Amino acid sequence: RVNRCIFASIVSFDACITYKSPCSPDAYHDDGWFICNNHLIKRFKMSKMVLPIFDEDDNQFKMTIARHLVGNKERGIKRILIPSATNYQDVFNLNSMMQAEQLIFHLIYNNENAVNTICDNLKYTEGFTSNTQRVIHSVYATTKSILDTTNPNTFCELRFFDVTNARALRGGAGDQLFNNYSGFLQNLIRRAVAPEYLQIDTEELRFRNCATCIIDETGLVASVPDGPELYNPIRSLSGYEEYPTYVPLFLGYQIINS
Amino acid sequence: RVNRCIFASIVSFDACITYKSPCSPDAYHDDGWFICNNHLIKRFKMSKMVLPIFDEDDNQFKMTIARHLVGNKERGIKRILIPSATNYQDVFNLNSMMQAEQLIFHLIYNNENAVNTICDNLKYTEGFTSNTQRVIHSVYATTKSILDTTNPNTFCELRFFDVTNARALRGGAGDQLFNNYSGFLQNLIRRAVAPEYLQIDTEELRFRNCATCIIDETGLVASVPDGPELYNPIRSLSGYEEYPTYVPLFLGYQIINS
Amino acid sequence: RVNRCIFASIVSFDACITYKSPCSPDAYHDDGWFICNNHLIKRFKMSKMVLPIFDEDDNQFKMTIARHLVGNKERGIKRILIPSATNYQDVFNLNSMMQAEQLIFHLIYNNENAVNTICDNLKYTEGFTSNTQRVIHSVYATTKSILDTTNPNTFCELRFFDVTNARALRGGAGDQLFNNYSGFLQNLIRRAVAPEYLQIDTEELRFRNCATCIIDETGLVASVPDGPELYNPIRSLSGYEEYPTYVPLFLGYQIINS
Amino acid sequence: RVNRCIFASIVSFDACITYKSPCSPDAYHDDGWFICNNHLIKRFKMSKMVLPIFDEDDNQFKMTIARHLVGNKERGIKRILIPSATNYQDVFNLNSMMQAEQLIFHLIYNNENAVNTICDNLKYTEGFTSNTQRVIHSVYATTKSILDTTNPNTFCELRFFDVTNARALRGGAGDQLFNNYSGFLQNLIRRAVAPEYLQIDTEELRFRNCATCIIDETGLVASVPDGPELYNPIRSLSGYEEYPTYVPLFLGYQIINS
Amino acid sequence: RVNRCIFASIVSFDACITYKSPCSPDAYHDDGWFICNNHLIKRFKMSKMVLPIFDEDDNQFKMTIARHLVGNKERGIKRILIPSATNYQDVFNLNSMMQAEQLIFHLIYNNENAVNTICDNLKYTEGFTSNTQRVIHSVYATTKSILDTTNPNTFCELRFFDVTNARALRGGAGDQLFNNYSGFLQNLIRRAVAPEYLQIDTEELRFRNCATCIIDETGLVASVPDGPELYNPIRSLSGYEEYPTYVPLFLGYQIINS
Repeated sequence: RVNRCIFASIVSFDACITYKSPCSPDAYHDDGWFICNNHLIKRFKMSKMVLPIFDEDDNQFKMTIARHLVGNKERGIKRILIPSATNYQDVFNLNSMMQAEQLIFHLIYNNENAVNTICDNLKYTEGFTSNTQRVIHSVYATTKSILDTTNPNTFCELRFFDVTNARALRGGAGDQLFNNYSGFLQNLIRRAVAPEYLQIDTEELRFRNCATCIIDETGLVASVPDGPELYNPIRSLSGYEEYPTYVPLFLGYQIINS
Repeated sequence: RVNRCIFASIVSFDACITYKSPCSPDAYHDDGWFICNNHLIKRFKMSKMVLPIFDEDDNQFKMTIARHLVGNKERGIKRILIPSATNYQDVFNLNSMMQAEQLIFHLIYNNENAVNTICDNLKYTEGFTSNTQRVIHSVYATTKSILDTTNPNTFCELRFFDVTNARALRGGAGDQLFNNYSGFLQNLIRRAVAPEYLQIDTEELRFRNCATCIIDETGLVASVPDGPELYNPIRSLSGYEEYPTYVPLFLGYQIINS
Repeated sequence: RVNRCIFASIVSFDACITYKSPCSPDAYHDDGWFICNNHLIKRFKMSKMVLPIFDEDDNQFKMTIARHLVGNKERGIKRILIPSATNYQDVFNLNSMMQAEQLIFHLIYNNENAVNTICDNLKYTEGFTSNTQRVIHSVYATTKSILDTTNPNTFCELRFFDVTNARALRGGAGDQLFNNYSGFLQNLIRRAVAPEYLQIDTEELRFRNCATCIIDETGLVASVPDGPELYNPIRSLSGYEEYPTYVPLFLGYQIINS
Repeated sequence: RVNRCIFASIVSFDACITYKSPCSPDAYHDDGWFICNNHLIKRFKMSKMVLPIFDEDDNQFKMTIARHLVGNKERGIKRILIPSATNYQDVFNLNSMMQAEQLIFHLIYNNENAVNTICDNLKYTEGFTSNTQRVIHSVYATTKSILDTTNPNTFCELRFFDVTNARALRGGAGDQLFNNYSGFLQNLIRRAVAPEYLQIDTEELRFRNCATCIIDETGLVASVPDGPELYNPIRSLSGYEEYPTYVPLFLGYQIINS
Repeated sequence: RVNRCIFASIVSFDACITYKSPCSPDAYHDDGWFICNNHLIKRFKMSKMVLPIFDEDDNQFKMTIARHLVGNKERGIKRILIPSATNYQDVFNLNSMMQAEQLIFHLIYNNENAVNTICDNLKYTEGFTSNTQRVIHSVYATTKSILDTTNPNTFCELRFFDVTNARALRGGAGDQLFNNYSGFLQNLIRRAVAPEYLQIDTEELRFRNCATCIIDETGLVASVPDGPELYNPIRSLSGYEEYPTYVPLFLGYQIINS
């Protein structure tokens, strides 16, 4: 009944130009993703999927996994999925966006300087105190409400992104750089990439033979390790089921108790 | 329709003992106070009042002020209204409370050690994973939702608690120690004590001749400066209106623009 | 059933021009004030209030207190409430009034010379002996009846207006100059300003933190001590009671026995 | 029938967000102004007026003059009307605008670097070749069509902005800095400010006693010379005509032949 | 319903020649001007206008301003608007007028000698006592009725005509010579020229950049200071409002209270 997408609070507060709310109905669902599928697709090269685990509990245990939207022709920065705070200005092309969305992106990426600049140059516009202050108050408040509930400050599950001493707390440089992203970014990454190795109680399940995406200082980038880029039809004998060839986001390791 | 009191999320998660929701209907109102009047009275020696300002705008400008619940007989720590983080263990008598309320109080007062202790000794109880984890998750989540929206990190009004260079940003030790309280504590204090000097645009209004409460390292304490304690009937020629003799919370200075 | 206001006996004894009796119904009540609220407001910057004392007797003990009708913009002589006998000609603008009211004011202020002048120049008018003598007889008689019952000659309670040796009979210059006013003036002042310190039996109650009005040689003037003038809306979140911001008359000290 | 406003070709080429065409019907008229009144008001503090000249020819000779939209309270950069190329980033707040409008403004101000940046970072967006290239082609083509017809390269009237050797070609620093603006800026300025001294054939007409606006390195700014700012009601005995108190744009000198 | 123009009482009391009443209907209105617009135009080079003030009160505050009827070709005495008592014989060409109008002009200009001459040489005519005495009585009585209600003897607003110590009572020679005109002349001048600087309460409004007319010993003359004479079409792209180029009477300074 209430939208839970951080990009759902997008309004063009220019007082004469309109905006849109193209979020899919899945935004209202408390699936864990604080972003609707439509914005998850149009901004990141990412789509949502559910993943079933028919473990010994015989329960309908469902986790969340992601989907590439990048094929093979595009190389380099075009293959990125979630950029880090260092190099997202160029990839996101912030100037194309509306100020509500630049503010949301900077809050996601913790750019206090950018927020300060947008705030102290936005006051120069006319009609600011009439409704611009109230609307920016509303958008900033709801964005912080979405952001703080995902804050990585441990609550009151153990995830790793590299295979280094799997039966331990040791992690690679990917894990330590991933800890540097904000709460919303960390939550989105955690819900997006599923671990190719899962530890339930004391047993192990391997969903993917070998990792699909990679984590670098540039961020979550869909650059397949040690090989040519995986085929992706992108898209939008008949008796056998289709078995769609969509490439998922498989990376890391997980320790699960109880 | 939705409760906005931090003490409204009080549940006795002992699985057999009950709890209460004695919040007054004013909790649902978005008055600014993130606490219902009933808990504001039963925990702090504080009650709510509205205050009108018939300024040049001729608008129905209403601010929030507070009320003592302490008379004259009680002295010392009994006269405190909002203790600081240093000395609230003794005044609040935390052990009398339920664990939901100790957790709420420690979150209000930023006692990470106390939260860690309650979390790692609460897991020892039986039936924890069944519903205790879920209920503590709910209470902690709603408490952090209430707390973060009041966080003193400036948004995207200038309040002082001492008379030192009124036409400047200079403030006394009271202001600098008041900055040390958490977001909820700062918001409650700001909504509670009204400034005896108000600056609207470029003119000044003095509501109270001289300050009633005081701010010390012990906290907000209703110790009247340089004199015997103010009379307070506590309580719960007929033609003339009653003019109730309730003693309010008047302290500080305010700068208001537009 | 009988009016007890000194200004209720106002008649324009010009034999062709009319008069008014705008006294509120509280004039008939034997509240102690020998003046109706309407004249108390239109002549002095004063309004009536009752004040409750929920002392150890648990009785409905009500005293009388007053209210300013002056804001902040008016300064100097405009801020006076009850002028002394020295400087009331200018503030009251006696010439604007009718002769009944000048006579009443001079009787209140013990101006025997002014009464002599008005009496020996009023006889010059025509039709004097017909009814003017009888009507001036009636008004003077009722005015003296009101005045003598308030005469400060001790009857057959100890009030002070300065804080000098509170546990003694010592008083400041304000008390000794206040003794110089006539009986009606002293009674009106005593019923108007309530003591910020009250002594009941052997215990003390402080209603006001610090004094609001002041007593000078000019009289009772609403000049707040050592600070800018108190805000007063003058006039003539909704769930919480209004708590009107009317500024009262608090000054002095009282000793009460039994 | 065809729009002649440079700001009329404003389209939000984000492929899902809309735009507006709020130009007044005067845009279609070939009045000389290459901007509609609505954009002339919303972007510059400028409004349009016609000015009659009942000279010896007895013809209905009409010229174009402008109107301030700034009062007295706003000072400094807020008083500017047409900024120069040096300091228009801050006053116009380019980031608030859509890319069509930033491109139009940079083309008006001859910011080749800004155009290069917007062009080589706009290609990064998706769906660019589909319609974004065509729409940016259309907008850039029509903007250059509007700009080139106003190019200050003399065609195949003599205007000055300072009083220095009026009967000569000598001009102040204002004229030489005004020559530095682009064709559209020069045309807008020339149509906006009317010369307080006009020379028709061999005779002189003085419309304004003394100049209203000023020309500085900052640009056309409505800072009245040597005095407090002129009163301007802004806005949006009855028998006499209103004589509106709108403040016009009067500055300079003109030499007119035939 | 009753004419309030001093020139409306013009009758040719030659008993056989007629007269005219060409006053416009605005004469009946109590606008403050004691002269109809038709005579204000035909005698002085002056026309009426109203001027709006959209101050903070948001009220429809209208003052009175005047209009030149002189262009640029006429120089010297032809440019005068209201001559002083020293040099009005030549400019007004009194001999052209009828005796009613010479008498009115001398009464306006306080020429007791001229009135004495016209009275003691008018009695020489035949038929004087029949109706000439009665008609001259009527005209002189109504002229004095118009004149005395404008007498500069302060009633039971502070106007200056020079900029010398604006925040004070200091005034130039123009003010002291303007005090020398009669009541009707002073009232006409005050209603005619509007102050280029107005002080309302404690704030300042500048309607005109710099003064249009001037005050000299010769009188109110429309000689623009330090420059060539202002263009005036005299008289009696279509989408934009006309903005008439009529030159007003702006001079002086005003202090207004309440």
